[PDB]
Amino acid sequence: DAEMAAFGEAAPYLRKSEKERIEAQNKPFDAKSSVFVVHPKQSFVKGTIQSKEGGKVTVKTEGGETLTVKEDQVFSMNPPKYDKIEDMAMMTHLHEPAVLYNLKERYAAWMIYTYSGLFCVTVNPYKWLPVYNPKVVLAYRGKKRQEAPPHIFSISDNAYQFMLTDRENQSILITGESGAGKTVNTKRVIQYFATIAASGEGTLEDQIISANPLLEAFGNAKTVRNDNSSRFGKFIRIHFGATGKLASADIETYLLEKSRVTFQLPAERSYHIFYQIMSNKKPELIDMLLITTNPYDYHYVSEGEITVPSIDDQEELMATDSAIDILGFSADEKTAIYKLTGAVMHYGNLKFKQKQREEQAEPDGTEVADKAAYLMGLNSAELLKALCYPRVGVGNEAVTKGETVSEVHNSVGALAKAVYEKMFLWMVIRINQQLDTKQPRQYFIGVLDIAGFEIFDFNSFEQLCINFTNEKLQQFFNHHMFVLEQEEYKKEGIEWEFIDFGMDLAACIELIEKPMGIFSILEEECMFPKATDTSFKNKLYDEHLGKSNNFQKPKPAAEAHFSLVHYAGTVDYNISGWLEKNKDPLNETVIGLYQKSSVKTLALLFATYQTVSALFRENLNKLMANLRSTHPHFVRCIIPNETKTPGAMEHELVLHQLRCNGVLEGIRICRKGFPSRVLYADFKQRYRVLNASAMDSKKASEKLLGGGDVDHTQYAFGHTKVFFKAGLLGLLEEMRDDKLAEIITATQARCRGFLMRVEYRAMVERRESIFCIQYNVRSFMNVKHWPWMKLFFKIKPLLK
Repeated sequence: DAEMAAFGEAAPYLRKSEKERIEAQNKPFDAKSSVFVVHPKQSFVKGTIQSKEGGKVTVKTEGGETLTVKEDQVFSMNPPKYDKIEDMAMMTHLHEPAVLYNLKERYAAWMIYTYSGLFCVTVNPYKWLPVYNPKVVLAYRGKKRQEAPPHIFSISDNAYQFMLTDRENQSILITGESGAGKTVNTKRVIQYFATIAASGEGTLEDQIISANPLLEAFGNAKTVRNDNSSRFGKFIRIHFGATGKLASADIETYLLEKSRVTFQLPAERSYHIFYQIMSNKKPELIDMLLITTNPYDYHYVSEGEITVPSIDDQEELMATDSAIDILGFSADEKTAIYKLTGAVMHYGNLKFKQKQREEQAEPDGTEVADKAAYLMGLNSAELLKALCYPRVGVGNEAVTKGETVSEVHNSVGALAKAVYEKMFLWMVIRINQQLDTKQPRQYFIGVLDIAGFEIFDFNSFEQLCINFTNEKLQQFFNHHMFVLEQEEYKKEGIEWEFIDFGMDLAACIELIEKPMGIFSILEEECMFPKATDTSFKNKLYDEHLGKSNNFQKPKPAAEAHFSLVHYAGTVDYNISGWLEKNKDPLNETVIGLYQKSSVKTLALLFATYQTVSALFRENLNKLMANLRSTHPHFVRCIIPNETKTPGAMEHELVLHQLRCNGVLEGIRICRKGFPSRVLYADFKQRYRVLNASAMDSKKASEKLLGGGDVDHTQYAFGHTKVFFKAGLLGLLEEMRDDKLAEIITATQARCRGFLMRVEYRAMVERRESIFCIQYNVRSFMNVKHWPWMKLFFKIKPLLK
């Protein structure tokens, strides 16, 4: 309260009033009966234990329901002292339910930032908050996370701190599902850096920023979950200087959703750019590109939806536009970009027909080709030929091959995608180029934004790539934690031995990335001119099946070819298209043309003209390496309800995320050592009362534990604090709880007593003053009707 001022307005969303707290922590609690429990419809709901079936349990509910569930379908409930704990990992009850429940409660109270160990959980508000408030920014400036409530700037500032304090580089790993809202955070983190440490005495700080809105036009789109979903991953290196002021940046893109460019689900839409451009805010563009304003003229981009109410395509177009400029692009390039982005639309309009009596493809017109050709700095003909009569090079020569209608339509689409991609890559590079300064760099802070392990009934190639990324990231953490943990027990002097927590995952990783592992078998077969998905499949089995544990054959319940056992769970993978997808087949004749375009930029993009998965790995390595020479800082973004409602949460939906997040695994690892750790004074005060009759701030706590019918095992002391297992501290409190009933109940009484004791002193005083009043009135009632008295009355005045 006193403290909070800086935020003031934000306060309510960060922390609660000092009594709201007090009124919550200091309330009645019955441990032995209060509990969390399993629940067929709702995941876990709370209840009170009624009876005990010897290994069955009957419980009442909170809503009113009675269920008899197993002994382990029943989970304890934290004392009220842990209501809306900033750090769930401080709880003495490391369960599945208690975690769900803590998040949930502080959300219904509009607190989106709650920590779970090292993590910084974040829940989508689905509404506006004064949190990103320009006052807060300062507030969180120069503060350890113990000096302030759970928030992202905490993480983000500490990084900075730590950056200069330890002289080590840092990282922030943001991760969550499609609708969790990471970009938002990422961006928000970024601003943070720029603000709190700017040297733009236009400027980096803007380019840095301006970056986003370009990438977003090209790599973002309306997903059925988000309205501005990130369809790619990213890694920025903010290179801080020596002083501590901004010096450079560095972007890198991973796994772009090439498919949007050509397709789109029914409730979704393609990249924004397209819709931006056809919006008509810059009419020249429309004529320049040779298109219309009606998207239904471009199949590639109107398969799903065209307009989104929450987005103003017109405004963005400029945003985008302007960003390009700031970004230092040449008009020409800025022209290539546009012109190139329209060609692609046109391609999807390119039509063909079967040559008569032949199964060959022949152009169905030179209307569109003409445009595509011109826009790319190509020749209509040359183009349509190459497309139709792909001139290959089998043997030591160049053999002209004929294609089918179906083959063309598909190749076209392949270039459309190919071109878009590349371009996107280029833009990034060009950005990076501007973001390159000469000034010295001493450290950087990496901000990684990528997707998290998502499980679908249908898991294809793309899923593997992402999952693999995450399973790595996870191990990355598990280790950092192992390293970290072990320092405490070393600092304190506890005697705890334990194996790296990462190790548990090495099994899965090796199976994927190692030489005779999935990828390899995948990338080898890609070399066999006559291999099949089926072929590949068998190779996969013959070599891993029965011999590898994490390797399994799918359990029918679409289809599946192989399941893997990732940390988050079992993923059923479908291998169909892989071979292809992995080959990135492109009509080289055409590429030829590009290579000699009049449109330099286009020419450039394709000068570098090996498998797909071959890089992904290389890039993913270059990354995980950059991640190592870093002090990892973790941020887990969460999505409350599919339905988009603030203050709400579906259970199992959040539960999911938690497992795949790492949150539930961090709790696990926590609960294996000595979770809760009490600082000695903090230990005295709160528990003295337990055997108060049994000094030093340390030796005391020691001495104290002398009493109690408690496991003298479950704890462990050390130089600054005691270590305790689970549900212990919970046990403590309980005893404590009883001890206050004693203390209070007795203190109440006297009061009560005393209270009335003063009433008697008043009653008594009053004794006569009443009478006086009593009798006095009565007189009058009698008198007022008496002649003599009325007389006296009229007369009483004439007197003196």
